[PDB]
Amino acid sequence: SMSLQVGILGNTFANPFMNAAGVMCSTEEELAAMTESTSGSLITKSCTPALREGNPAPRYYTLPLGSINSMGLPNKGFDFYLAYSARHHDYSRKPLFISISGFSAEENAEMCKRLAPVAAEKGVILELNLSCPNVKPQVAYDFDAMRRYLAAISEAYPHPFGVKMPPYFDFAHFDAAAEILNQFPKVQFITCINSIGNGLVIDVETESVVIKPKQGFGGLGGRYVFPTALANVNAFYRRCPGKLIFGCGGVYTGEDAFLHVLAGASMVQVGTALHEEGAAIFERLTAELLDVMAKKGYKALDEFRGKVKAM
Amino acid sequence: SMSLQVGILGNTFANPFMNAAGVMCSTEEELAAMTESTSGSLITKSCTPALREGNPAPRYYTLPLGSINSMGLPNKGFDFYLAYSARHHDYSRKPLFISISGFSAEENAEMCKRLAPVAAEKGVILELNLSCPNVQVAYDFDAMRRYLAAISEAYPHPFGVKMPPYFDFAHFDAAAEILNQFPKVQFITCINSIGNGLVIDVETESVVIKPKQGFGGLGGRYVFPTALANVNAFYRRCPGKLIFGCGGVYTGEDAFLHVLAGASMVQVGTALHEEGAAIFERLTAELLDVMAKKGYKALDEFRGKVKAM
Ligand SMILES: Cc1cc2nc3c(=O)[nH]c(=O)nc-3n(C[C@H](O)[C@H](O)[C@H](O)COP(=O)(O)O)c2cc1C
Ligand SMILES: Cc1cc2nc3c(=O)[nH]c(=O)nc-3n(C[C@H](O)[C@H](O)[C@H](O)COP(=O)(O)O)c2cc1C
Ligand SMILES: O=C(O)c1cc(=O)[nH]c(=O)[nH]1
Ligand SMILES: O=C(O)c1cc(=O)[nH]c(=O)[nH]1
Repeated sequence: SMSLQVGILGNTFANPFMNAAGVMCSTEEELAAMTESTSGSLITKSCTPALREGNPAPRYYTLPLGSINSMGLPNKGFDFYLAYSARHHDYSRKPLFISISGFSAEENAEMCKRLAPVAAEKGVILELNLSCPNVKPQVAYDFDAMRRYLAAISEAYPHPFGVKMPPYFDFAHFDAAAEILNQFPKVQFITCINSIGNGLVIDVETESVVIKPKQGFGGLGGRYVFPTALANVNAFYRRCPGKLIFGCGGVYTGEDAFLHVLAGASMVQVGTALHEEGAAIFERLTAELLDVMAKKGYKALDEFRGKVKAM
Repeated sequence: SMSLQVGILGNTFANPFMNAAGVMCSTEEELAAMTESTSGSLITKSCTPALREGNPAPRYYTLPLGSINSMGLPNKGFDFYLAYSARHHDYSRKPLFISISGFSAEENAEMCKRLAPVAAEKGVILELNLSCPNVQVAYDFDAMRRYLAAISEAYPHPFGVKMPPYFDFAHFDAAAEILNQFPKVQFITCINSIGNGLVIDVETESVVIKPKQGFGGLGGRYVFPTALANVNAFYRRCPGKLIFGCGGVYTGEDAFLHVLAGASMVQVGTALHEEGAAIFERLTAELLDVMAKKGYKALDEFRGKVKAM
């Protein structure tokens, strides 16, 4: 009688889980692995108009409670991911998201013009990255830029799309960002959050930073970011009730996923933990979330989505 | 041969450890325990012109990786901490910092005026809280410039600033550019809690603290990489000032990393709340241990010497 199904965006998802953009989604072999997994969906690596090798290595490092990265958007180029969406993805398995991360509003609109007919025919769904912190400061920490990008994309792209947001840390920013997003009818989902930007890890033995780019500063993922991610999910759930919220950050167990959904998440994305465990993690996360709901008597996610209680 | 001593602000500190403002420093008894502890120094609860009861409880919550709090600046009032600094603190034990967190520039100035006689006579050192997130001036640069100007005109002594965490180099540069205009700012404390996190309990399906719909500042293991980044960012950009590190310290190795990033003093919040003042005995031993394994004899030998990667 229990169900993890999600019915949103004109699609049915078997469960709310998917990878986070950037993790296990850059090559055809990785995307096929995601498609073969039990995840409810998948999303491509954020892509640019041209292929990128990304930053010098080491550019990822495992931390005691998570991860730090300055990948620098290594990706096979937009044409590769468009071809994947248009020709290779098995949509009978699960819906597909494509993440784009052009370096200007014009670069993104040019990609969207070419994505539009493929999205129309095949059903791939756009997620626009406004929060890459490792290349070009983050568009979503500049509200005038943010508004410019959304205007340019909406003019260039006929379909609804979503946005990948950086974490904010005060209600003035939650309100300011929500005010802009609610003014764009095509923004139909908000993904909270990208990594916490520009953390720093130093090794005791070497006395040296652990990644090479940008003097060691890089984005934090994993358990470090979970309370921030929940806060952002719930702040935008409250302020943007006309849009869906996707939760991303710190998900290692079905209990973590349960809390994202209680904060308001429709879909739940998995980044650092998926890098560590591989795509069988989705078998564990569905079983664990179903165990949480069984002990509480819940039969469907809408029985508790967004229903976090106050004291 | 080895020493944890830190010579700054014209004082010799026995070691770099101290409580973080707000932890174990609100009552006469807590201040005494901190003075009796082996800490190199101590700092008072951020105080306000009048007494404050603070937010409705529960307003602190222990987490497995740290803490979330929405205290609400509960404090005995500035007069109490000034009287403590004036008469009751044994300065022969260790130096004393006083934290002030007035709700405007004029409130902070008038407090500083009343504090300046006591600073001069007794040597208490001011830390100006620009980053309280539970009732942040340092997230608005125009306001932070105006606070520092008002303080510098009203206060004839050096002081320091407690900074919120920043998350990109544009904000690091802008904050440093402002701080570097004010020579009376002789130290910068990085960081205050990461603001407006949210924790929910699986069993109750409810937020775990009562104020502000459950949103509050994060401390402890969550914040350590952000704390190190902020310490090092301001160490690089403010070479003419001292950096105090605060954030995620549970062990001597944690303190060692803060010093490599640039910290002169190392403040302890969440771990001290959990462990009590005996933590400073463990922390000095552990840091001396790391130094001994590496042949270091003084903190000046590796403060800020993090290598590239
Ligand atoms: C190695 C790595 C690469 C990433 N690449 C992207 C990316 O291309 N686009 C994006 O929107 N986020 C990217 N992210 C951020 C993740 O999507 C996610 O927002 C963040 O890691 C928090 O989730 P987590 O705690 O499960 O790791 C990347 C994260 C990592 C660790
Ligand atoms: C219960 C509690 C009360 C605090 N009160 C203050 C305060 O009054 N003034 C201040 O500048 N910081 C205050 N802080 C922030 C701490 O000084 C410190 O910046 C933060 O907890 C991060 O350090 P940690 O990871 O070791 O806890 C408080 C933190 C906690 C947990
Ligand atoms: O490619 C990357 O460096 C990257 C992009 C992004 O959006 N987020 C992240 O953490 N890393
Ligand atoms: O009193 C508080 O709520 C408080 C103040 C402050 O500056 N930082 C913090 O975490 N809590």
